[PDB]
Amino acid sequence: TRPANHRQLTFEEIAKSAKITVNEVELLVMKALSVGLVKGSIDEVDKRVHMTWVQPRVLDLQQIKGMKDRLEFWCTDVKSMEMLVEHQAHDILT
Amino acid sequence: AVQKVVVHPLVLLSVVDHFNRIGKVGNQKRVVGVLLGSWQKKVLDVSNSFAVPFDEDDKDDSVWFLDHDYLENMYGMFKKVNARERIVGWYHTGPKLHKNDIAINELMKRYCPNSVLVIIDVKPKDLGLPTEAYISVEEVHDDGTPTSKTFEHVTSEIGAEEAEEVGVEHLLRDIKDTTVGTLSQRITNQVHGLKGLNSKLLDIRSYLEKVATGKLPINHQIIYQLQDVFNLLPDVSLQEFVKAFYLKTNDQMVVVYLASLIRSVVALHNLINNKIANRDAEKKEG
Amino acid sequence: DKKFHGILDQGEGVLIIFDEPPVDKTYEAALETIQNMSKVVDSLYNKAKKLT
Amino acid sequence: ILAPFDNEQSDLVHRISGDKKLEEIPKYKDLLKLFTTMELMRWSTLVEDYGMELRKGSLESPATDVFGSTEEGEKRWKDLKNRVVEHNIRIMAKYYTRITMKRMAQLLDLSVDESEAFLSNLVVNKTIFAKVDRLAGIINFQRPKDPNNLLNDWSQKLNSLMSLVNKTTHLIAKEEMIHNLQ
Amino acid sequence: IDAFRLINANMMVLGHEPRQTTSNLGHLNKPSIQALIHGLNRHYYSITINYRKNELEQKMLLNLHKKSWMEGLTLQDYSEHCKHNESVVKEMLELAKNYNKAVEEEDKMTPEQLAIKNVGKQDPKRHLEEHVDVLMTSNIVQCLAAMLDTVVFK
Amino acid sequence: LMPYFLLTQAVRTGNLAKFNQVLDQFGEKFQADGTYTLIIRLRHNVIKTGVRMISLSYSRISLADIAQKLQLDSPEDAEFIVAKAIRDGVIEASINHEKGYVQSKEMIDIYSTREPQLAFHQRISFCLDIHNMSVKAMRFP
Repeated sequence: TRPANHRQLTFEEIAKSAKITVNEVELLVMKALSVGLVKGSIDEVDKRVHMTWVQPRVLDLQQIKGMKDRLEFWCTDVKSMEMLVEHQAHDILT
Repeated sequence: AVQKVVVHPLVLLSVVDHFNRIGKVGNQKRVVGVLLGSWQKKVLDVSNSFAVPFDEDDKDDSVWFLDHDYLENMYGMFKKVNARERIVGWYHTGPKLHKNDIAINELMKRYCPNSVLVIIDVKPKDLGLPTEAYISVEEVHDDGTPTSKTFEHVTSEIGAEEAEEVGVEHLLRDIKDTTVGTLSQRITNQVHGLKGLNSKLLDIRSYLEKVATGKLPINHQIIYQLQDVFNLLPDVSLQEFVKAFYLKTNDQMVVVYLASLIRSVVALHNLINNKIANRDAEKKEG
Repeated sequence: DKKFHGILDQGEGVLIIFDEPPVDKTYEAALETIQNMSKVVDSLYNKAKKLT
Repeated sequence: ILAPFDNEQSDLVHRISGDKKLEEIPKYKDLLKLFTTMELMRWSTLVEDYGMELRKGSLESPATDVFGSTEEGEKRWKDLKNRVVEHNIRIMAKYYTRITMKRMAQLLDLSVDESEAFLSNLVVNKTIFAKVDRLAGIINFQRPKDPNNLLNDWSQKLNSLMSLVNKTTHLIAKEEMIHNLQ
Repeated sequence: IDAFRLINANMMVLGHEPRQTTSNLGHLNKPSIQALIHGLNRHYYSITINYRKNELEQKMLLNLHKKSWMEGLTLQDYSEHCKHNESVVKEMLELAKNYNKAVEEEDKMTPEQLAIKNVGKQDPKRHLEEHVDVLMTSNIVQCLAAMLDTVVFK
Repeated sequence: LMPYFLLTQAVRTGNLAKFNQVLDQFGEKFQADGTYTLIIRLRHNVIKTGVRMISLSYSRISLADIAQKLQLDSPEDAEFIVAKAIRDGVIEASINHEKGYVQSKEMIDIYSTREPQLAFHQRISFCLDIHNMSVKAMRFP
């Protein structure tokens, strides 16, 4: 659910989202790393976890619209930075 | 199973001339022929080919023909005239992956175990490498059918050889991009390959044409990679990825700053080497 | 004596220990070329500045 | 279990596995299962389930070889303790980034000074790297300075990305040829 | 290649010169002396040839042979490229020390002599601009290709 | 040079009326060369040399100590040059006007900043020019 900007949740949020105490979520996430459903790292003193990879799920005809529009302005970025190269190095090779 | 394929430019050319020889049919014909080669060291090699007589009618397009006597005797001649050479599989002219190529491969696998196919180009326009090859894998799995079999692309490149490199470099004699210096990389993959990434961004834009309107099978196994690409989209510019980037610019440019400093002194020593040959001949010669 | 490297604290005696081989090869082995090339331009005076 | 850690031990668990007739003992099928898998609950929660079967069965004499000579037993009580106090420290280095000193000693059920003597003789053994503290209790695992590996691992992620965008491209163009060919 | 065809040795007996040159297109390529030692030109002749070239084929051996896909959108052994930026520069110091040597023995013996004499050992001057091209294109390519992936990839 | 070299001796120092000990000794000499109108304004550059000199040396210095060292005779504008030192941008850090100390932050990694490339890019492009000028001026024969 979280974006790729942070995806860095805390242990207190799991204590809210799973109503389980603080002294068991570390035992929980070490199981989750062992099975292979998630790939991330665990801090203990700043009480946060750096999740990096999550298991791919399925999605309906609405999340493709998210992959529609997030893909679409990545087209012009490949266009824009290349347009310098065919203009600035044009005489270097015709 | 197979690392990669190696294609010579002869067999690359030895389909085009046959595509000319059947070009007088006008209406429709795909060139399908027998591919010969000798795979060694887990690397697929392709050496020689011909083409077998092959026709196709559009209504009930499951009816193919391979004149196997033409396949028997001419390979028997080719096994005679080159016993190093053998069968390696087959090919077809491959514009758009026609439908009969699901059992053509199964028709003639009783000769080659890994009967590989090769898709070539007759009208060249791309930014990639216009030779494609697949492999035969089968599955009783996933979701689709009890009997399921789909082709998978093993990577492809055009191998050279000391005999034929004499030939092709004599046969080009055309516009060339030799003298690889600071500029060949700028145009082989900095002008070009950035636009090469266009037609792959735009290729997955073409599958995206089914949001509510396109073809009826939806996703299942296409979006696990697309979910990963936005997940494996690289790191943002906040960390020492900012700082260690300025670090190496502050190291790579110092070598350029030394090397350009040398360039000025060398040509200055050349300048005196022309002032030794200017003044010391006008009094001598006149 | 540089047999060990670190730092010593005076208030409570805290030894912050750190290590890195920083870099030596890239710069000073490229720095001495500059003073070699300075002597080459000095030797250009003995065939150009005197001569033409 | 009792052997020191090695690559030879890392497939020794596989050489003893794949045995149809070893798994007839329901206990010892789980014993090697514990050390192929994830974290092991302290030491006390295991000995209440496994420090009692060493009498039972028809199998007691190599366990009597554990039990009988008590100085051989003391070498084998503690080395069995040594492998399981180590089994945490492998994967806590692997899956954590920065843990407190108090938290680790609680998962070992022993003194915080006794925890420091454990991490001392493993990193002068340099088989688990760690940079501990004795003022904030803040230790961390696999934390070098990293001058060059940032952009190096970044360049790795490009090539993994660019190999994947080529995977889908020649997989779409065949998928349009199985619906609208002719 | 030089395709041939026979001429009659009966007209060699006649001393009569065949083939009746009616166009300035034959005597363009000169024969080798070694082929002239053999039967040319007493029993056969040479033929000028060329090649039938067409977009049917010429476009599709050029735009099919020397092509690549990723060799340039990728980086190059990032901890070792900067390491290779010392593997050249280190001996480039002492190679410049030879360039801090060889100019100093000028205003001396007539540098046409400084061509024949220096054929046992390597000169600085040509070798000293050799690495400058190498130490440039290895850097300018690798610096530019890294600074596009910052823009394109997020 | 000796009257004029003694002038820049005062500039590399941080003293204030050392400027006045020159401008009475050689105030007549500067009007012979016709340059006095530029000489008279160096007191802006003496005090910005000094405030860079003191802020880099001392980290947490009282503002009622810097004036006695610069012989400013007044702490009440010793805050104020530091205000124009930050307005011009000589030193960065803050002033505890309630207490009286001027603290300065310690410098950080200037190596991993973009600015040494700006020391390069001026000179990368310059050194390629002189290699080009060595080409353009060579082949007259």
